[PDB]
Amino acid sequence: FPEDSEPISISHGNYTKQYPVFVGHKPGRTQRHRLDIQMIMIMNRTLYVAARDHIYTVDIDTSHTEEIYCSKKLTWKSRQADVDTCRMKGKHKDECHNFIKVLLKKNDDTLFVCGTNAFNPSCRNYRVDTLETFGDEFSGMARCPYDAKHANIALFADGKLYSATVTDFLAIDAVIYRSLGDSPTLRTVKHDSKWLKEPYFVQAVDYGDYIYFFFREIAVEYNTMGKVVFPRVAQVCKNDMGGSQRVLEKQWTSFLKARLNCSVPGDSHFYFNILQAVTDVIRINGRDVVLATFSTPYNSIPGSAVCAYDMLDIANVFTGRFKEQKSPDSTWTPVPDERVPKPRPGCCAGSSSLEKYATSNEFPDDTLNFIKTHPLMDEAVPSIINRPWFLRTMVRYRLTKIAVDNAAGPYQNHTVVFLGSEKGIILKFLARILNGSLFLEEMNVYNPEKCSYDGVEDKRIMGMQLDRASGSLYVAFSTCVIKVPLGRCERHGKCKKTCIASRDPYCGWVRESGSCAHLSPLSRLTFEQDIERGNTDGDC
Amino acid sequence: FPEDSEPISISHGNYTKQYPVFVGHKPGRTQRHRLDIQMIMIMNRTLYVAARDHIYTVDIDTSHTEEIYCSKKLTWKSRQADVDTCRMKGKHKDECHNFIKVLLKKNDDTLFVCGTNAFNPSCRNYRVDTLETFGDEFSGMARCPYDAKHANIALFADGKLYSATVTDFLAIDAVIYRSLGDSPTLRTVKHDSKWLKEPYFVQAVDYGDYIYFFFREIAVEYNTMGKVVFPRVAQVCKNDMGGSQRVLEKQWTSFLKARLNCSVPGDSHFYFNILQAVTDVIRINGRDVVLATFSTPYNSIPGSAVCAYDMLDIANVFTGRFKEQKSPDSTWTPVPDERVPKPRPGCCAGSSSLEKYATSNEFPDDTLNFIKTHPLMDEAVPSIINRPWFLRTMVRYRLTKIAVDNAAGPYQNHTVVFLGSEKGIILKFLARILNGSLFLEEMNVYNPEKCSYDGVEDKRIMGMQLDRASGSLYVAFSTCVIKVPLGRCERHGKCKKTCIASRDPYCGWVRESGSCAHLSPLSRLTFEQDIERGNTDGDC
Amino acid sequence: YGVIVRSEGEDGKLFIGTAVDGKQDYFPTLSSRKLPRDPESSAMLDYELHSDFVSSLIKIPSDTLALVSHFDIFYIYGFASGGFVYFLTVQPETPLFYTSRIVRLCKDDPKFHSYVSLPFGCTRAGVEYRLLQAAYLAKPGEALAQAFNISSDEDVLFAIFSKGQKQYHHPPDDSALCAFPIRAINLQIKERLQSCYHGEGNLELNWLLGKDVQCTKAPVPIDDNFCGLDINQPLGGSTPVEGLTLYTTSRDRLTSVASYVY
Ligand SMILES: *[C@@H]1O[C@H](CO)[C@@H](O[C@@H]2O[C@H](CO)[C@@H](O)[C@H](O)[C@H]2NC(C)=O)[C@H](O)[C@H]1NC(C)=O
Ligand SMILES: *[C@@H]1O[C@H](CO)[C@@H](O[C@@H]2O[C@H](CO)[C@@H](O)[C@H](O)[C@H]2NC(C)=O)[C@H](O)[C@H]1NC(C)=O
Ligand SMILES: *[C@@H]1O[C@H](CO)[C@@H](O)[C@H](O)[C@H]1NC(C)=O
Ligand SMILES: *[C@@H]1O[C@H](CO)[C@@H](O)[C@H](O)[C@H]1NC(C)=O
Ligand SMILES: *[C@@H]1O[C@H](CO)[C@@H](O)[C@H](O)[C@H]1NC(C)=O
Ligand SMILES: *[C@@H]1O[C@H](CO)[C@@H](O)[C@H](O)[C@H]1NC(C)=O
Ligand SMILES: *[C@@H]1O[C@H](CO)[C@@H](O)[C@H](O)[C@H]1NC(C)=O
Repeated sequence: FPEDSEPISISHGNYTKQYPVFVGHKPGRTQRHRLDIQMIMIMNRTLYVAARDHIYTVDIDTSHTEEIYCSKKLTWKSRQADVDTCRMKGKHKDECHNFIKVLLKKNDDTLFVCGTNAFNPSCRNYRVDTLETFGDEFSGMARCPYDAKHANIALFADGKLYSATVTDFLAIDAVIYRSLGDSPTLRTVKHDSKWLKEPYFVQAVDYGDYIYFFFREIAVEYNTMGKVVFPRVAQVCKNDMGGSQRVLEKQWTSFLKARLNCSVPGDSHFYFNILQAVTDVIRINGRDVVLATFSTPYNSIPGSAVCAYDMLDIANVFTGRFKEQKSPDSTWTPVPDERVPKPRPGCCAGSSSLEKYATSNEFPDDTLNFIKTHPLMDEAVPSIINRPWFLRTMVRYRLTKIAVDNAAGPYQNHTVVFLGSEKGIILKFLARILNGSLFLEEMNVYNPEKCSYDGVEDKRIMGMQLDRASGSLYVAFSTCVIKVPLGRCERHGKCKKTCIASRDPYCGWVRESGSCAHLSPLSRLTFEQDIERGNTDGDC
Repeated sequence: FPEDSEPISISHGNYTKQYPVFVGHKPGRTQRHRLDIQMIMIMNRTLYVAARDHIYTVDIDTSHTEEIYCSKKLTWKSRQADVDTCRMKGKHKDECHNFIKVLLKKNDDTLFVCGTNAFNPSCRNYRVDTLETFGDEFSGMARCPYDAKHANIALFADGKLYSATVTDFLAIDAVIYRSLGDSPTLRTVKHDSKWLKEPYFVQAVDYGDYIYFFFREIAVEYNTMGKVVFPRVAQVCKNDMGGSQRVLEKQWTSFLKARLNCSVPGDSHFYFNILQAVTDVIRINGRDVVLATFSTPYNSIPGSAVCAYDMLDIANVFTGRFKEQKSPDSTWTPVPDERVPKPRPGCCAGSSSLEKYATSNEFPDDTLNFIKTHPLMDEAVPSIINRPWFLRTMVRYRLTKIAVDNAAGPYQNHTVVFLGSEKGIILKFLARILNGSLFLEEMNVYNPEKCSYDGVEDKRIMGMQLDRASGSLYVAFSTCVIKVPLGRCERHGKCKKTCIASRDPYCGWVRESGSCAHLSPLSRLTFEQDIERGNTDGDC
Repeated sequence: YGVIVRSEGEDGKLFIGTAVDGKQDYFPTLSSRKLPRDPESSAMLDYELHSDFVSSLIKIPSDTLALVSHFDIFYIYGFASGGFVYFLTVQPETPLFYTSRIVRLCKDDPKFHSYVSLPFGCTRAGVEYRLLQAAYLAKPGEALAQAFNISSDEDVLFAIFSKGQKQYHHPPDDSALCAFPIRAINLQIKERLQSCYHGEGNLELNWLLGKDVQCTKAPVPIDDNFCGLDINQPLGGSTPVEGLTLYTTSRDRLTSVASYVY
């Protein structure tokens, strides 16, 4: 089993404590109260920080001091009645508040916002400019979780809201759901564990004719034997209109899922099954891909891995054979194509063989019945290179969040990957070009001095937004958001040896300053970087 | 997932290099050549060191210097013709020698010895006193492996030789076998992977009416899905006489096996499947048990565990329901008792319901046919306490060999366990009394100065013999055998704090010397030890 | 099928290949038995060699019967040529499909270490005929001897094959007559042996071995009359021996063959 490589550079808390931190202060400055940050997102040129009771906005471009200040603040607190109901049902006082868990650009002037609202999920529209709500509050059921600790997906496509969460206080009814957008609402079949079995929702992307959902769930493949969690990707047709009067009315007619394969192959293959995070679709080396982080189960020796998946290999798995169980007592086997109905289950109305069908409502019953009973594909999606790009199996924490710069370097053609973790440690590696990886940097970015207050010391990275234009990776914790420079170039001062040995796409030795600096595609200046090797041949 | 506890004391190579080492020298002293030690065993008061071409004997009781000397030497080299044949078949020159892999007391005057003999396994009888052979050489086929690197089992019971190894040069035909002892020879069914599937043989014990075999093999339980290795225990009746003219003639009629359960239970259970070692039957806390070390698969994040098994829980699994596969395409399920023949498969002739049967030869066909087709039990053997007594999941090496002192302390009633590893590191823990464990000591006993010669530095512990009477644990490496004191008592000199905090059964503070010393059941002197706690309340 | 082997001076032996009716422990699928000149011999039809671990026989493994329902090996034909005996078999393909194979043994090899088995068949015009129906050993005739670049008195195996590898019980009419010079069969086997003894690949005989087994590299010269050692055996292979297609039909299925030279 492959050993953990060493990073070229290590940035200790000693160094990184100088990175600017946001803790919700306006300019001018007094005792701090925990922020309970939920998520961060950059849209346009504004950094949005979703939290308890509030969304804070940060002006990314004019932030130029030791402390990152708040520009504007949205305020949405739960009514007392809702808080009371929440407490009455046995939830702790700290849980019974409005935690913002959905924040999306609806259009150029409108934010779509949902909050747990003390275990009574609710949704509202806000003017982007004034951050004031307009129109009426409306249900967040199936759109926003009740519990701020739960993972959830929300995404707009062509005006329609795709969401994955639970519909009920007790969180028994997990669902993948679509509403709004002048289209019918659709959901996964309630209480059908062949569709979903205790899922943990991770990510959704809009790609082509489909929305793809990434999640993990209990694997029915292992029904017999023990409980095992598998990672999944699932497709739905963007144009789904639901089933007929007789089958899958008001449900998806295009829902299929498949195991993702993240493994180190061997005498026996070693799988990383616990999906932690997935990027948006990224163009890399001429291919549309996502990157994903996986860990081993919590009741096991801890390990993390990063695998990449080509959107074509994903599309491909859904053209293959379906899985089935010939009997409550048999193993799962592929369905022979001869037994697959026409039109093919999972193909969108108005597709090649299906121009005859104006909408899914007109699909025949044998097709709808088949997909209702065979949501699972036989094969697993292969990873690019058929093994992880990156491994960590010698640390006590897990890799979680992931961000990617696919245009790093003077020539904007290197792929650098940033990896967050449970312990506030960021990892940086270069994707060789798509085979392998080089471990550039490990850094401790959690700042106890700015972030450990009001009795909270929680080093879990809750989100990362990479922003090329400001040269930064914004890293969210529960109590603070940190601005981290993409590179530590100027750090090497006048030591050319260290600069060149860094082998870092962002960095190079400039012969006009006699110093190491970050390189920009606008620089007409002459630089020196050896990335393909770190040949020093002293000393500093 | 539970973290690794810290040891109370750590003995670095700095300290342990003073332990006496055997490297095959007679008294008097010259360039050293690798010994290629295979195994060690103490019988009577002599330590036997089985190796290439030789068995070395050490006089345990009169060994009292920095170097452990050879007393006597058995010499058995392969004939040149056998060496030539071996090389001709493509085996490396270093492999084509006589490696001693079987050494057993046949009776008070006779050693039974088998050697790989350059891939032509052969067996001989030796006079214990003179270490000279008498009578003729005879076949080692099925009794001794061809390849010195292969694991094998050999054991006498009532004059009969029980052995597990491969019968063929290519090592395809793995077998559990019995011969000699004026009894019929028996073997497992050749080429029946329900009986054995690429097994790795670990240990056999003689207990009651049965011989129990411990091994690992590919699990047919996971036929569908991937290749998975499971640990097993298997029974055979000591009085087996083989089958009838029509069924299992010349084969076992009593062979049954079962999965061993070594796991940390949880949301999902975490299994240690790769069985490394197993003790002989040991009386502990009024129970007959074996202890066993398990690791994770070689293609996985490394981890080791120690579980204990009660001989009654083992016997018990073999009274339960058999496993079966209702079809080449179904999962493995229990066989209903109504479908189990009478007499019961696996019960020994002349047992309770079976006095009617003088020998297994007279068993009915439905019984023999059933056991021939159902060698596997449904249930797994539970471990004592239903979890490991000891875990190591933060090191790069695996736990392997195991030795146990079940009579440690002034009152000979503590259970101390010694654990070897791939890196020459010994671990020492106390078994709480049967719940849990306390981590007394970690020590590096490999001695580069004495053991790293002739180009070999191999830190793998190949055997351990605990010898109470000489107060020592003898630890075998490929190139050397080390004599390690059971306790490091006198080490604490006059520091009572350290002595008491050691919490070590062997050690105590003697108020007549004002010093820490090892305690013996013969000592009339007054001691002080606090094992149930290490309360110091300074300083040294 | 059987083949009697007895030279001047030798007492005699009988090679038998047979289906075993799923009774793999009762009946060897292929073996050598004594066939003494004296009808009253106390050794008549005994195994040529019987030992605890090594006998002059091949048994079908339980594993194979477990993998394929009603698995069996059918022995269509058998013959002696030069220093070897040959058996032509049909059997289910171990993970329906069937595979037709040539099995070769040295005439003098009581340990059965010489066992080699290779698939065979023929093709013509995009059509594959891989399901053996019948065979017959004969001389080539001048035209075929030329085509095969062999001498006039060298042996040639003539065979009938049905289309494809499926439908053993209900073959289509599409069938072919094919010829295999013994010389090319032996040559392709020798090369398989040499490749294996150079350490390339695996034995590739899943049905008999029950697992992938590596070829062992070893300093052993392989000649036309190599008779095996206890390494690299029994020996299989995935690459078919191709015959020369002589005649095809799609109308009336070919069922038998005999041949001579006039
Ligand atoms: C996960 O991916 C690995 C790598 O592709 C797969 O491993 C291969 O398995 C196939 C058989 O299906 C073998 O032919 C290859 O040799 C294997 N690759 C290697 C390098 O060992 C693995 O099967 C995949 N797992 C699943 C469930 O699809
Ligand atoms: C291995 O041992 C563990 C511990 O006994 C078993 O875990 C139990 O499984 C049963 C169901 O069979 C549950 O009722 C118990 O609650 C489990 N114990 C715990 C503490 O979780 C496990 O099933 C065993 N594995 C096998 C294959 O037998
Ligand atoms: C994005 O930011 C610019 C200013 O940089 C602002 O003028 C514009 O309104 C924003 N674009 C929109 C509305 O998406
Ligand atoms: C990136 O592009 C530049 C030239 O455009 C080249 O020098 C460098 O090698 C390229 N690196 C790649 C292909 O990743
Ligand atoms: C064991 O050792 C004693 C000496 O301590 C010796 O006299 C005796 O022969 C041995 N016992 C046997 C033969 O097992
Ligand atoms: C061992 O025995 C002695 C008395 O015989 C006692 O003091 C000590 O507590 C015992 N420890 C055990 C039971 O393990
Ligand atoms: C045919 O055989 C002859 C010798 O028998 C040989 O010289 C020639 O190479 C062969 N013809 C070919 C292969 O062209």
